[PDB]
Amino acid sequence: VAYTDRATLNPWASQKHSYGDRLYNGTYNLTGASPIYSPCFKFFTPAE
Amino acid sequence: TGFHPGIAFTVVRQDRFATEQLLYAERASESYFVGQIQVHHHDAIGGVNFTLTQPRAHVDLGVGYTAVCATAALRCPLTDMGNTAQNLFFSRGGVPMLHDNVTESLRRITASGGRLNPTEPLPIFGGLRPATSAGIARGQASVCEFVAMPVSTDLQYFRTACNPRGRASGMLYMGDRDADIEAIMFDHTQSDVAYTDRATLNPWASQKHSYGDRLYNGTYNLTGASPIYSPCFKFFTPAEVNTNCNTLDRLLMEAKAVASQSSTDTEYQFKRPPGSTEMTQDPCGLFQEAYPPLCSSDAAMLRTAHAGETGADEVHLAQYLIRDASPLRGCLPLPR
Amino acid sequence: EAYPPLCSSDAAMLRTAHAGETGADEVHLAQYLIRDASPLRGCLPLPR
Amino acid sequence: TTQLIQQVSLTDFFRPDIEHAGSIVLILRHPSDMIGEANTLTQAGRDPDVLLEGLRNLFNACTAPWTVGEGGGLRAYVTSLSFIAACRAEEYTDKQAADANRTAIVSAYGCSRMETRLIRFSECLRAMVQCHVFPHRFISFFGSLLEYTIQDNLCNITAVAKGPQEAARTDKTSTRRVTANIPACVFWDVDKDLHLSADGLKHVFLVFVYTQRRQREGVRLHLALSQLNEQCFGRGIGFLLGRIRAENAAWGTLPLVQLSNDPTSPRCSIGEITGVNWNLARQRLYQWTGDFRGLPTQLSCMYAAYTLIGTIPSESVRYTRRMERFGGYNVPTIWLEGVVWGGTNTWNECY
Amino acid sequence: MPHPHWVNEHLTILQFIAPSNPRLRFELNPAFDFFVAPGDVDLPGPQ
Amino acid sequence: FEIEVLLPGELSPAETSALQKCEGKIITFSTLRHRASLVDIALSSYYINGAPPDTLSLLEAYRMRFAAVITRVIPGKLLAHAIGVGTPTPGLFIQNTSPVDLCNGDYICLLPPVFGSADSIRLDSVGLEIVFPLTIPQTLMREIIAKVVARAVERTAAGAQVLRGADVICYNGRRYELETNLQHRDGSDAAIRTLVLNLMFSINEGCLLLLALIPTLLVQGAHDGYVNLLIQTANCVRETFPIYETISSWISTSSRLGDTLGTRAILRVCVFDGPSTVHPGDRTAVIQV
Amino acid sequence: MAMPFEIEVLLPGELSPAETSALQKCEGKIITFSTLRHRASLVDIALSSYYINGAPPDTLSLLEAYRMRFAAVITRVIPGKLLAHAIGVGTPTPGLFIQNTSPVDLCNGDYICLLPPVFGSADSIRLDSVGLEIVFPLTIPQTLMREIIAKVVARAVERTAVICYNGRRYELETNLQHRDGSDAAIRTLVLNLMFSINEGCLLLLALIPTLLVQGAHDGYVNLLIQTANCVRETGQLINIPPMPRIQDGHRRFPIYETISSWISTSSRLGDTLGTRAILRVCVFDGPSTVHPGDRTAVIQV
Amino acid sequence: AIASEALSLLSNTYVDGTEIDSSLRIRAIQQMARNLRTVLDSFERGTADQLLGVLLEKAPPLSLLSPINKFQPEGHLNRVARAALLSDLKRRVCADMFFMTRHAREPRLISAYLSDMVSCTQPSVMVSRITHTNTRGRQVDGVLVTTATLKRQLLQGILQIDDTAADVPVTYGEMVLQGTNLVTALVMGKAVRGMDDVARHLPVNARVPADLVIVGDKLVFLEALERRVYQATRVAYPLIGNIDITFIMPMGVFQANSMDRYTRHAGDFSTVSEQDPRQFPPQGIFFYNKDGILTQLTLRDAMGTICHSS
Amino acid sequence: RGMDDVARHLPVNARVPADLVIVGDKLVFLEALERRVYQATRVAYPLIGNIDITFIMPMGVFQANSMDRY
Amino acid sequence: AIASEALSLLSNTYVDGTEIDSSLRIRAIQQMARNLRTVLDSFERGTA
Amino acid sequence: SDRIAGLFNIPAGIIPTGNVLSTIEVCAHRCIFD
Amino acid sequence: FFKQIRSDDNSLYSAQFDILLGTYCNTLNFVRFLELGLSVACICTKFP
Amino acid sequence: ELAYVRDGVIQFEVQQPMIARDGPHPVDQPVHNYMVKRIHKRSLSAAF
Repeated sequence: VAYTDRATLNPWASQKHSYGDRLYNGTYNLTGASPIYSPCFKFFTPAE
Repeated sequence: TGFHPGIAFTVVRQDRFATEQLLYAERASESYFVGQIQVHHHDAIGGVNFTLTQPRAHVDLGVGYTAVCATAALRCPLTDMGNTAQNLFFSRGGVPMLHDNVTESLRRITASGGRLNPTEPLPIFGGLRPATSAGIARGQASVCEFVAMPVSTDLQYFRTACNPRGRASGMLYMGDRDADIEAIMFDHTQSDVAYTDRATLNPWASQKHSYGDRLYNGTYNLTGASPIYSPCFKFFTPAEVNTNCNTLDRLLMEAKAVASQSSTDTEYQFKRPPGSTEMTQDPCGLFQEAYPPLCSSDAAMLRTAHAGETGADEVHLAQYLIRDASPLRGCLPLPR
Repeated sequence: EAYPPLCSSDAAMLRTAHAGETGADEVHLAQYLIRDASPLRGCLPLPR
Repeated sequence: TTQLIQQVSLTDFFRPDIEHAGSIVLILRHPSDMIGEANTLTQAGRDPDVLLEGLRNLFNACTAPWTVGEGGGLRAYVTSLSFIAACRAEEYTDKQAADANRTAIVSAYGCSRMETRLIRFSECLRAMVQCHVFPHRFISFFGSLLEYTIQDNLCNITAVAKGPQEAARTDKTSTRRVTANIPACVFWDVDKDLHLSADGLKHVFLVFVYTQRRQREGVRLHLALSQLNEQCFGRGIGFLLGRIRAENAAWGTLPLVQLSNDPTSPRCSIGEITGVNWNLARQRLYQWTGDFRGLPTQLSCMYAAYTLIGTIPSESVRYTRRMERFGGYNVPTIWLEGVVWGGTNTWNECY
Repeated sequence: MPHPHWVNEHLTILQFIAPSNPRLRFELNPAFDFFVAPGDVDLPGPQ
Repeated sequence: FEIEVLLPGELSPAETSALQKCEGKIITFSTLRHRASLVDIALSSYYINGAPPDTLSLLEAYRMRFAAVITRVIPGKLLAHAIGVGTPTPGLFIQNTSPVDLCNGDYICLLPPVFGSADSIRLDSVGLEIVFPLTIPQTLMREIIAKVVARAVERTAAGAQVLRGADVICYNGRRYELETNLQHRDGSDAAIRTLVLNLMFSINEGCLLLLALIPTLLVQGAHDGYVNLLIQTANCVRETFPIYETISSWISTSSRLGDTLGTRAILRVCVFDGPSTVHPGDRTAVIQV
Repeated sequence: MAMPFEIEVLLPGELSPAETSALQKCEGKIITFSTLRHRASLVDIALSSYYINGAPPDTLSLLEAYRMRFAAVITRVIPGKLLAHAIGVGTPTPGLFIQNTSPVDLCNGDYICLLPPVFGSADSIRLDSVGLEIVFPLTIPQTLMREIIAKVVARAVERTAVICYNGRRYELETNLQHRDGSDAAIRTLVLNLMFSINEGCLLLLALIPTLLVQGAHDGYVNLLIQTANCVRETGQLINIPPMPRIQDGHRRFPIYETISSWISTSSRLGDTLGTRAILRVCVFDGPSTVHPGDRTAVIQV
Repeated sequence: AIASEALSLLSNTYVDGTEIDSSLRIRAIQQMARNLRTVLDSFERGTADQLLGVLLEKAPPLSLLSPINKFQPEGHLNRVARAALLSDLKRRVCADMFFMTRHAREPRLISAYLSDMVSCTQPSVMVSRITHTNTRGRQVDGVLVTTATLKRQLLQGILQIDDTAADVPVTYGEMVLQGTNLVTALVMGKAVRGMDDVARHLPVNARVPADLVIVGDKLVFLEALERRVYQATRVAYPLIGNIDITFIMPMGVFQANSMDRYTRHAGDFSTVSEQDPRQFPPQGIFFYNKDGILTQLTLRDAMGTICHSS
Repeated sequence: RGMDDVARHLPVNARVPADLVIVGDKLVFLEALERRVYQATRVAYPLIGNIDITFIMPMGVFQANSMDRY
Repeated sequence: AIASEALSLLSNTYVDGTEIDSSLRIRAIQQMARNLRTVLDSFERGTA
Repeated sequence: SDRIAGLFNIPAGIIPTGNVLSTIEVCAHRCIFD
Repeated sequence: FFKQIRSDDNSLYSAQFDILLGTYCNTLNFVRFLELGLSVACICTKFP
Repeated sequence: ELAYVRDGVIQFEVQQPMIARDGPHPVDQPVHNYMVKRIHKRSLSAAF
């Protein structure tokens, strides 16, 4: 939408089930047992 | 692959800005008349529905011009300043390639560098409408038009308000005879009326039956089926000046209430809906002149070693920069 | 969204010629320097 | 409120003073159009002069046989359901309900030149099927009989073409009102033969039945009630007429996927097509003979046609059978109560 | 063969990131390369 | 119901004389509003794509718009009662614009100008043209289109082909010959070209589709085995290359073309103590469906 | 009859307030009755009446029911009963309205055909008091009914052996739960596909090599030839010798026959493989288009 | 619209009913009165809307009407001064496409743009009638309809208020067309307004809060109708208009064989690469987005027009 | 609330220290509440708050084959 | 016969501040009266 | 064409119902009327 | 409905209730045309 | 009696004006909106 020619800029972090998705998206809960903050939490999991 | 095929193009786009107007009117500018209300009812389901209609009339009372308007200030712009091409595969034109495989592989390959391409299943009765993208970000997207031209054309024509046909035209340049208008635009044994040292800058577009003419001049109706709005329609088609009476002050009659040529609600600039109602002010369409925005043949040529100061240099080693002679030279966001 | 601060690839491009300024200097030989566009463009202590 | 049509015509196939007010009457297209449609629509292998001969034979035994060509304006426009029901009075199943109608219509019109004008009409209708210009293209539904006035051979007919039948004031006689009326031979309700429901709105149709068998074919006319709309009345009557459908079907008259899937099959291009070659077109590409001849068609297998002419918007439809004096004789009739005449006489044919 | 893939290596990043590349959905991890194959064949197998 | 079409000024006194005669002709708006302008019924509104429309697109757009009969015209404006909804209180009358007669009791329908059209009015003081449909009966509806398309697919087969003859449509004791003396039927040859093209491409796509699914059609006897398949598949007996992207494309196309050519009736010539025949150009009473 | 045919469905007085508030909102939706009475009951329109052999129907039997059954429009739901208007029998019905139940918009002028629920799951009512689920047919334009009926009869043939609109794709969820209606439709498809071929068709069949050159000389024909998955393949792979001399050829004309008896079997292919058009949108002074869920002003065909 | 289930209520108003029945009739009549009252306001608002509808499609732009009106001597131009006037309009239109934002830091020029705006037109007619006026008896001249923020910028430091009240007529004129101009209408097809007057030959004000501002030396009405009317109703304010501006840019043009490929200084933009990448023919042009976001346009994008069978 | 008023159908002053300001064209108050209340009582002043800025930076990138390294 | 545009002028519709229509209505009334009188005399002629 | 004339006498100076107070060269503006 | 309580239970006297804490409305500002500022530019007239 | 309440609602209704237009637009009709709010019960606490 913001750049209507390309489809991404880092394809390893935008498409579903990718390496970026599988690492921060709260839907999968990979950083569960950690107490450290996740600055990319709101950027990676889809809001309700 | 990166191969320059010895040819040059001129991009052409038409943005749109919402403005705050300003109007003056003199006392008794119009003589208003009011008639008699009469009321009819359309009996609906179980209940009724009324409609009040009152006929009215009006008439100017001035000998001269009693009202004047002015585009006072600037609101937020509507259409973005983007880069989207008008893929002409929408139009059901004339003579196609001899082999279906070649036209199919041509469309499939030209649809791989843009997004205004028709959907791959080609319908029969409709008009090859594009897709409906989910999200919209910056506004309605304005499409561009490309016109081929020689490569070594001089730049002093693209630095000021010029005409994409390369040759000027219009009813502003006259001597008050009816046989003159077509000759000012299409006859080439004469010269361009604005640049008297040549006859044309783009031989391939200005002359009658040329490429750009046979492609954009609306009288031949090539892209009649395409839904996309064609900016060069107002530049390549001769304006119908039969409605004149050889007056040469019809200029004021030609600057008031142009109806909106494009669409304003969709995601792209389509042709106008048949039940449209808007109006607009087209200065560029009247004087048949465009404007060069702050652009460059080199991306790295715009910045400068100090923040808040845009680079304004002419050329460097066969790579050119154009400083903006547009009406919006300021009053627009600059990167900082 | 996210905002970039005053950042650079190498430090030598950040520092200035005369005292009390910044290093816009958007590029030099594959090494870069991004100027800030955050809300905190001012309102922050700097070196002198 | 209703509507009324008025048409002055001759008095050959319709005498509107023996007819009970409320019977249905039919309109007849100009007979000179059959001699134009027969040239094109007759089947290859039959003399189209049979219909011309029968049509010329019919109007000779009629009223004044002049201006029966083109420029004639005043002619025999209208005919009654009883007349067509009495000319084909041998093709109806209920023999007792039909021969009485025929007897009454022959001995009631007060004419001896009748019964020689009924044999001609039936021969003409039988020819029209043999030449493939069916009677369902030259007859339609003129309104119910409401009021009349007659002179020497000249009759003026009033009808009702829309709206409820009973909301129509006939100032003449007998309660000032008029009810629908048909002879019991033509009547049959398909919802009973199909074993369907009773409570509900019913439509009123006009059904032509065609039998395709050379020199011994036949056609009859029906008036049916049914709970089935026009799109599904064909599937209805298509089931109660199997022995006619089948007998008309059979007594009235390219492996492209393989070769296109064989990538080694002989194939020309779009840029190679010069069909003027006696080899490239005929000998090289796969030869095949068409022979689309004598194959079953539409106009040949057509066994029936129907159109919706009205409706009965009651809860339960109620009809009687009272033998009425048809001018000297008594004929089994059927009285339909509460009919609201529809229109737009669009015929649907079966196959 | 003649019914060609995975050799689109002449592309510049703009033609690669573009949605018109069917080999884009299979780019999901820097230390992996996703691809299609014949299924349920557990060995080198036949010719 | 009643519509007012405000005629602009400066209409030269030869145009108003023409619009005087146009009492009983049918016009078609896009939407039903009480106030309409001379642009809403002009030819520049059918205008399906670029240039003026084709005989196929007029058929597509006569069952899409809303029709209205033009009742009285006054020097200032132009009144018209919409038909379809409203129950016109006065005597709605029509002026038949067709080469054939109209009997008493027909069911008029609409049909584009598929002859030497002469119903056009040129309004040049304002710059727009008005073309009125033909009010033909319905018994002749299946014949006219069939003949006008056959007489063109016969003209197009002049390289792979009596030769001519009476192409007469005979209705109500009259003969009218389609074949004009002028053989330069161009323009009109093109005004119907887009229709004959689709008709051919839809006949062939069904013919060539049946012969690619029935391997036992004309090899078990083109007179014996064909009719047996017909009479067995008539009722419910028992079970019976993009072969599945072709059936769908044949249906989804031929059904639409059939819906174009439907043309249900809209009026009915119902006189009551007048003349029984409505010649070309005459006016008579009309009740509406 | 002069008044519009009213129907009186009697609601059971033992529902929940929500079970009747949901009915209060279903004004303008279409329901269908097997017989046309004046006093129908809520058991005549629920999913109990669309039963073939005691089982819920498939998208092909419901399709046959929708054209076998009478149609009506719910207009207002009072606390006691339910008032509805009949559609296709008695013309008088002034100011009739219809709520757009569909995923796609309705534009002014289109004809209306009604589909059983195929786009995902249906928006229905589950009256658990007496145990009746009521489904309402969709409202699809006629220029879109004919695409889905084709896409489903093709799948029926495929069994026995996605849609774009205004630039928006959808997916079908049509199911075949048995094998009788599939063949009851296949026989009609093949019959109507079989009554089109005639003698004059061969002269149309010889023009394929000429249509192939006019598709290269012209623009409109070059798109028509792409979709013709047969004409594009025969025109370069099959041949025909000239036709025989017409029997009684001085008199008759075969092409007029083959294209007169062709329109009939095409003005019926839609009305037999699918449903007819009963209404068409005529909004005199309301909005132009209609989004999903907004009431329209229609006029019966 | 009078809804059903309430017209049947309003119908049997004379029947001996119940109290829970007669207590809904008052609600129905309240609704009908509310609607009938709020409908008649629609015509009084539609008049003020239609007037701006007419007084907007009849007014040429100021940048064209002002320089022409300074050329009235030699009413017929002699084909040479017309060319100069054209070449001057074409450069004066680009000056003040938005003459209240580009020049916002300096308010004085705005009063000049307004003074020459009001002095550019002509007066219509002096009718023998009562006309709009302020308290002190100075007749008013014009009206200046704007948006609500233009008022805030004009009443701040540019346009000087004079008076805050005015008296205006409160009753329309009348035409009756009876007497001898009825006979002239029925027998022949004409009529005259003051016919009886030629045959003879041959009104209360009201002080109301307004805003009267002095510009030039005239007295004009300055307001913003986008609050009294046009609010809470979905009818867009007509004084907000759309402007179209056609841009063009050159793509991939090569400077011809001349001394046109210089560099301003020695060693500018020098790359580490052993050759100069600037010498090669350029293929793409770069411009700025709406939000100032650098974009691209290379020759690859004309593949939709240059690679087609047209 | 007004049950009788429908079933039928069918304020002193005191001088206080205040500080008023004219803002725009309306007369409004302007009060700060850190002396009369919240002083020397263990409560956080609610008019002071928090706000988040999410910074990002590219690290280790290389501009691909172009004239962009000058 | 009574023409429409006169059959509407006899409808007991509202009142208007026009006396044009007051003249049209009398114009139609006199015509309808002439017609009715002539028709009623037609029977005294037709009897003889 | 030219319907306006002939309706009333062009120089009909019965009684002016107002003044013009415009004093401009009117021929230069000929597109606005007869 | 049916409920059986022994000697006493808290649910016997716990009455809560609902309350309609006040109705509101708004009045309209009917504008006449002859009192605006715009009417200076036109000379209205009635003409039945 | 606040500790005995469970719901509290306040009703509004607003009347909006409209404009009479003519041309290609749709005719208008008056609108009347109804809105309902609801109280939010909070509490305090103290001790010594």
